[PDB]
Amino acid sequence: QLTEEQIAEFKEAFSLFDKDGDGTITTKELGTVMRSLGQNPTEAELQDMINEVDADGNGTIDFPEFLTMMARKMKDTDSEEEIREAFRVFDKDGNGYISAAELRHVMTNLGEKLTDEEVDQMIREADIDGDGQVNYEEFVQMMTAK
Amino acid sequence: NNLVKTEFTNETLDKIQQTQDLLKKIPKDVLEIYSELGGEIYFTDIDLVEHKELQDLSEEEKNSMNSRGEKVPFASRFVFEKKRETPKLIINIKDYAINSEQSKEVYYEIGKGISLDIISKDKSLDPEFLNLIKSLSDDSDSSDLLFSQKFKEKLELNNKSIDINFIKENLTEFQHAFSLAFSYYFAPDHRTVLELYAPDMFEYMNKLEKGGFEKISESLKKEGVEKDRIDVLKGEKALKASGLVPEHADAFKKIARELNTYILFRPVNKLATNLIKSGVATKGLNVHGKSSDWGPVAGYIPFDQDLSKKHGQQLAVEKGNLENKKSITEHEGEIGKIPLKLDHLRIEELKENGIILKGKKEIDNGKKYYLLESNNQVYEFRISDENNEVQYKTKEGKITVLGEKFNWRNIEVMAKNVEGVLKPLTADYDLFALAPSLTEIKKQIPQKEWDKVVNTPNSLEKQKGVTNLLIKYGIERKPDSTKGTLSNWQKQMLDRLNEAVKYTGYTGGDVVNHGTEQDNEEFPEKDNEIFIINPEGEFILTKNWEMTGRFIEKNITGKDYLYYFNRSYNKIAPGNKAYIEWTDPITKAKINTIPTSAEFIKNLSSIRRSSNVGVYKDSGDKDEFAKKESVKKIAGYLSDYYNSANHIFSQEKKRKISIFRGIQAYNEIENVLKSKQIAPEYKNYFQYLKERITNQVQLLLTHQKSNIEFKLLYKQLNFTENETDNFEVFQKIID
Ligand SMILES: Nc1ncnc2c1ncn2[C@@H]1O[C@H](COP(=O)(O)OP(=O)(O)OP(=O)(O)O)C[C@H]1O
Ligand SMILES: [Ca+2]
Ligand SMILES: [Ca+2]
Ligand SMILES: [Ca+2]
Ligand SMILES: [Mg+2]
Ligand SMILES: [Mg+2]
Repeated sequence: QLTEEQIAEFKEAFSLFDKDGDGTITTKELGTVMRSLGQNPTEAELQDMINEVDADGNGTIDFPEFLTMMARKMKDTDSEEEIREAFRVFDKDGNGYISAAELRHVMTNLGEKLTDEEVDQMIREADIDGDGQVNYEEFVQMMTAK
Repeated sequence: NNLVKTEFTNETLDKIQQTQDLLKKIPKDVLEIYSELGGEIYFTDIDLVEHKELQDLSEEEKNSMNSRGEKVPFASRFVFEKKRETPKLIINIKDYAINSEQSKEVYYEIGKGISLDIISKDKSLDPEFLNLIKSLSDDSDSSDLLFSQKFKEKLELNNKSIDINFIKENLTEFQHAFSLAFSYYFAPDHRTVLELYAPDMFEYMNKLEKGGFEKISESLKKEGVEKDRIDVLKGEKALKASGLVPEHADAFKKIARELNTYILFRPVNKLATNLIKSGVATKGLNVHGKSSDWGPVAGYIPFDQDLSKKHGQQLAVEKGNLENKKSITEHEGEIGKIPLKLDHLRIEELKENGIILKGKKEIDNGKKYYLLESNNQVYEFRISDENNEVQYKTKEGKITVLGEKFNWRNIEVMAKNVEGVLKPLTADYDLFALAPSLTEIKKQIPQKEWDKVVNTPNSLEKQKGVTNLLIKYGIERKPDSTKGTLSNWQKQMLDRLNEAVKYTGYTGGDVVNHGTEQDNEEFPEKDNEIFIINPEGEFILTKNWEMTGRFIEKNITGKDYLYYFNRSYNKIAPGNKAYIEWTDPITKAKINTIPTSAEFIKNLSSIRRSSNVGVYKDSGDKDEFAKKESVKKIAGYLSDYYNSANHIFSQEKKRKISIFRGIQAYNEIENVLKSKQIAPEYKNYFQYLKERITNQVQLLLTHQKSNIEFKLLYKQLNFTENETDNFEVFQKIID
């Protein structure tokens, strides 16, 4: 049962992208309403939820129909949390940032021998803004981003 | 801690090739001693007189024992020691010369000594027979009454056998001798003069070079940390206030070690410790009555709530009972009530502990009764003889807060089932947390899964894959039939604890019934003192919510151990609407981060539920929509910042392509914030967002070029009609 708080958010976003301010949103729109909320259903998985409620110009969903769809994917997962704990783990030192130094230092205790070369590697591909380190933000990305 | 300090790189490779030649002749340790001693050596330029940034007033000249003879002509010195807390060696050098008449360096050498004498061994642990005895060799050990170099104006005193008798009187004097003994052992010229004259002091210093120095330099090192540590009380000093049952703590001592993991408990109540060792079972999840802290019942969970900590609170009793009753109603067969029975020992304890006072005997219905007394003025208590049952009633002139009035009745305490028999319930051991080592968790994943993951070619994939493993097999906490909400490894850790105190001779069941208080998300409690049992097996008891959060950063957090803290910290806990703070790293860096698309939208949502006015109203005003279109505009940039396709670019670019991305965001914010009426609640949020974007962009600058400031770089753009060259501009804007 999406919590009220968890609702106001799906409207503050559902609406924020309903350009022709009515009360329903296009398919493409739905994709955007989502990604913005931090998610990105496949350019094909994005139609399963919508195709299931074909009582519109066929390709449009109101608010109440979206408030529902946000179940099939959400009435189970509660992983956002754990992933934030993992982060606090590698961030060994406490700088809110995960340095390649520590990426390795932790990667080696869980039994994995990493090359001082291939670590700088990951750390690199994980950083999106260039500071050579990873923060929770980009870390969340790396992880969940399938 | 860099000991040497050269204030002026003036003179050529000669002041330098001279300061060096000096220091390289002193043992790498005499220094490591001076360093740990917080000393610092000062090699400035020419600063003869009190001109050195440290040659002012602090702890200067007071009494005249001064050099390799005394002289106190300050205007004529080049080497100095700031004696009082921390030693400060201060030396200068003029033109090319110390090697011709070395008698000039013998000072920068002794001048030092007084850096380590009085703190050396001479008086450093205390005078220890080592030196003390070596001093006795005034003249009666070796056939060498030669010490006309260190002992004259003060020690031409052969007439009195020098020992503990008077060696203290002149501590400084026995320094003026150790210092030369040192000057001579290292002076780049007169080496043997020592070995030739005084035969002992040589072999003394000699054994100092041989290791003697690496000694103290390790008695200060170790007494370096154990000196500036965290006040925690350890040993059976804490284990006292802790509350745990001693034989139990120790029993635990074993598992911490074997399984290598820190165990942390909240305060177990004192009035229950023995009851526990005694054999009394512990309160589980099934019961929610309040313990009691007075009268006999004390430490037991009375079926009557007006006989526990909440005596008088018409509501917590009138709601306490509601629970006991239900506790039995629901979980019948396991949760019941049984008549109180304070055994033999328990009594003599509520004695001095100051809870009851045994006395005046009495008879009633032909049975022997000892009127147990107390100061509580609402009930009367008394205990049987055959069976030592306990009974009470209201007094002949008073009434219950609930309004009841009853005569002598047995005091039923609460009790759970244990091997078919109901035993009375008392306080249990509530874990504040469990810190297993990251390696023990590795031993938790099945060798084939963790194997099937590191073969993945994709490095980025290998990181993710691993993390979810660590998460999966060691961070994830699910609910559980009996033991509340906890981790799996946590559960196994739970049993090993119980089975542990079970062989220690317990007979009341388990003593750890549920998970770690770091999952008590609903009604989190904040205890000051927290008993701990490290992996080595010591006992520690923080004193503060702080200390704990600190003793943990220092040993559990940043030390290869896996710990996670209450999801409700730094938030208001639904259940009891409580706010318990805990240093969270992630949040410690929000200050310098360009919010997320979704973190942004979320924030608006929030404020909408409070000022009941959204960033933009659903109206027809073409001014509103403008504001709308404009947040959508930020909700765009903001996520554009965190685009995962940033991998195909090079670091340099990343910062750039983003410093901009973010900049665009700052723009549109600025825009709106200079728009129509936007509730002053957003006015602020949006203001807060700025400081961030700013901060984040400044960080993305100090990684690249350095003078460039935000406020400026921004000023220098043109977001009027075209964004075209605006960006190219931005590049050059960085040269
Ligand atoms: N993992 C968990 N699952 C379920 N409940 C948990 C878990 N961890 C902690 N708790 C809850 O924490 C609670 C501890 O709070 P509290 O009962 O106020 O402690 P206390 O100070 O030892 O004694 P009182 O009963 O309050 O006098 C009891 C327990 O149900
Ligand atoms: Ca629409
Ligand atoms: Ca870090
Ligand atoms: Ca980064
Ligand atoms: Mg409790
Ligand atoms: Mg408990």
